[PDB]
Amino acid sequence: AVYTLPELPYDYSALEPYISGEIMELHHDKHHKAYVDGANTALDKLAEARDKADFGAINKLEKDLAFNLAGHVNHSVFWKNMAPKGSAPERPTDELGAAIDEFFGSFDNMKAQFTAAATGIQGSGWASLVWDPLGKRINTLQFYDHQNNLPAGSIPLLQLDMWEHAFYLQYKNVKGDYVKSWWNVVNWDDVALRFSEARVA
Amino acid sequence: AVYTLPELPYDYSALEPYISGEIMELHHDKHHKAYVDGANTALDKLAEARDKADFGAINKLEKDLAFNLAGHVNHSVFWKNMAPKGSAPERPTDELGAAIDEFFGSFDNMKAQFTAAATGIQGSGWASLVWDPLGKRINTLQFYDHQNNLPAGSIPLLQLDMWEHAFYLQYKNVKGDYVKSWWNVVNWDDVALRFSEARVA
Amino acid sequence: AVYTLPELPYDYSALEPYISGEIMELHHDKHHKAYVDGANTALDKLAEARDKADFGAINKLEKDLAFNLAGHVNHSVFWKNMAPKGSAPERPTDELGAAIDEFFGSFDNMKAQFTAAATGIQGSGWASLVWDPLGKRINTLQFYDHQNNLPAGSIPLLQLDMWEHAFYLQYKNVKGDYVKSWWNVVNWDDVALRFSEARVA
Amino acid sequence: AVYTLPELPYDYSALEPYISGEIMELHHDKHHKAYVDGANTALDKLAEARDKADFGAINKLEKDLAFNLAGHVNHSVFWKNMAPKGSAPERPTDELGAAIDEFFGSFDNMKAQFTAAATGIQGSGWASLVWDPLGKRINTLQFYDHQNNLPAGSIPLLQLDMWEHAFYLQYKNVKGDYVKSWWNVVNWDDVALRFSEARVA
Ligand SMILES: [Fe+3]
Ligand SMILES: [Fe+3]
Ligand SMILES: [Fe+3]
Ligand SMILES: [Fe+3]
Repeated sequence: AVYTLPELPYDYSALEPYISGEIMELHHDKHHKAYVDGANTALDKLAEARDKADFGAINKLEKDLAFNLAGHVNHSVFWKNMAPKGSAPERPTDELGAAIDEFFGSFDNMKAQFTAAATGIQGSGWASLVWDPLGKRINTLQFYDHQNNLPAGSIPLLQLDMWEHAFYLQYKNVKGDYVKSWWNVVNWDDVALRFSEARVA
Repeated sequence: AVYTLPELPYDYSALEPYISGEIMELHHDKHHKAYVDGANTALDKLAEARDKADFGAINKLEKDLAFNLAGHVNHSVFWKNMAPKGSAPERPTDELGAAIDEFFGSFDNMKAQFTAAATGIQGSGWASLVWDPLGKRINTLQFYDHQNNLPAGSIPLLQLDMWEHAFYLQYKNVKGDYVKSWWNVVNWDDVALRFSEARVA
Repeated sequence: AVYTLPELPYDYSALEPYISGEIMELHHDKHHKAYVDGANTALDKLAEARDKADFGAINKLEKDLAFNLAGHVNHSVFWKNMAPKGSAPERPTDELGAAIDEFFGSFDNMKAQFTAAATGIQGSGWASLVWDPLGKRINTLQFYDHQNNLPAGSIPLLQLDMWEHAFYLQYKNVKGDYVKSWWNVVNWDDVALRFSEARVA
Repeated sequence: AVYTLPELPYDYSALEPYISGEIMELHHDKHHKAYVDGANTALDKLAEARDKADFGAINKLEKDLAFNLAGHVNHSVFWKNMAPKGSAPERPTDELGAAIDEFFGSFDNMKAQFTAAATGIQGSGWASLVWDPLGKRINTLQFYDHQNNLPAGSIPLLQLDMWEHAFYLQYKNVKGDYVKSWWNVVNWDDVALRFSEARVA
């Protein structure tokens, strides 16, 4: 297949007590899998459309592709953006640390803005720290669903899933507690790597 | 400031009779300029939100940034994606040509899918040929407005503005004639350059 | 103020085993309450904008109003659309029954279309049976979030909340089981009343 | 057919010099017609879906229905909301006038809010004065495209088409001039009638 479901870089319960293993299992094995299957299906139907010269469902297929592929991209980044507490730095350092200071003033300012963007979403969405190639800077974006409210070319550095399935079983309606806990498992090494590769294509 | 209005790489009337100089002037001098100002303003507002430590308008600011920055990105690519009729090959060649045949079967198949995506938009939008870094392939996407219906990380290679201001004064409601005429001014050399740089990340 | 949180017309656990009392409490006391407060706040903000004669945040305020008021409307109908198992007929009768057969062919056909609309949503949303005043017919609509994908003037007759918070704690990712169980608690008497009042405008 | 294209209640050039007859002709004969045809088609495909028990394209069909029907509803109201200058009151009076004063403070405040909502739209959209049945009041809403950003049950009283095709040929990018001119042709008698019938189902 074109798209494949990546394995978690750690055990399902490795992020506890911050993120329950029950959520990690359903989230990865069920939800992420659906997006991979959906993205592959969209490509197959588009191929069939070209073959038969029948583009009647083009609007449906283009949304299916965007929604599912965006879901696949977002979650693939999401898994790697996390690591068990103690297995990675508690704060960004070196180049990444300096860059965050440059575009946000301080790490605390970045956290406050990222958190506000995460908890204020009206509907399903993502809080995202991205590299803007046309501006050469790091900005925060608030995705709607998976594929809305973002410029083309945006390179994801750090992302937080704010869809209810990502926190409801453990935190219920208190999304704030979820975000506070989540900061404890952010793998700053992964973010730093993405940054190094992002600012150069 | 952070974002600037790029100048056109050709005269305003260089794309005639395909696209009128009148549209080119309004589109570039009025419309594109507004997105640059809007994107800069969004960043300024976000900075002020950080200083005052008040993110009450975070939802508005993130949408202002996404909408305006996406408008800026989309039009910047759009201008370079075109060139006077005989200034570039009417058909893709070399690496780009082979890539199109690989992912679409043929150039004609690609044109058919791109055209269908462009003319079927329900509202304002864009037809886009992008490089998918995850699947390592070229896909067509149908953007809604400027910032919706696309996966993060999508690298724009070729884009067509389907907002009414882009064709109404010349083609009125007949979107089909606009798209047909547009193919004549596509700068495949620019698209090839974007493909080369995107493929190496 | 202008909007108030309506009380449930039954006990929190009256819809068990179909919908857990735990979900009913969180859904009504926490989620619905937030939309009431948000809708009232949006109106207050708009009034202040009028006094100060500054509409700089008009885009944010109009979305806050639409999102929150739609959330309030949708849930208000939702609560009344349900009732304890044997408190109402398991199948529509009289005028409503005839109307369903007229616009859908049969009750089963209506259920099939409504269910497909409910389970196929890409993101948060609602499956809705509405009265179309213009066409004078009953149609099914698929709302995105609370306020998108619907014509103005649509009168809600029967609605099903497909946001993850509505079923996740009990049914997890299996949307299908949630919808199947929900049909057992539909209050057709409430739906019939809404139809009668909507048809006479 | 279920939906039909209503005729204009006046000549195509009756609204000049405020709105050109050239725009009125394309807008009504071409654009509005497309929405009626689209709405009818959506219903036919939904009927076919139920017959064959094939709801694979349900997401596409529900959006096609919402987009086209909303477009039909919005324009049907739009045509009647206008009348040649001098043929109707320059201001709202009696019940409507008092209601506007009640929910906006004054006619001037309502105009300022409505205008701000009209010119600030990010993408295609509508500025709308609606009757809120769950609140018993008149509010202003900002529709995105035709079917987004509005609560179910909203009854349109006065609407302004802010899609570029509605003003571009005459006003180009200056949407402000279009809105200023438009106020001269508002048929307050039509709005008053809709209000009388709206506040009572
Ligand atoms: Fe998720
Ligand atoms: Fe444009
Ligand atoms: Fe809900
Ligand atoms: Fe229109």
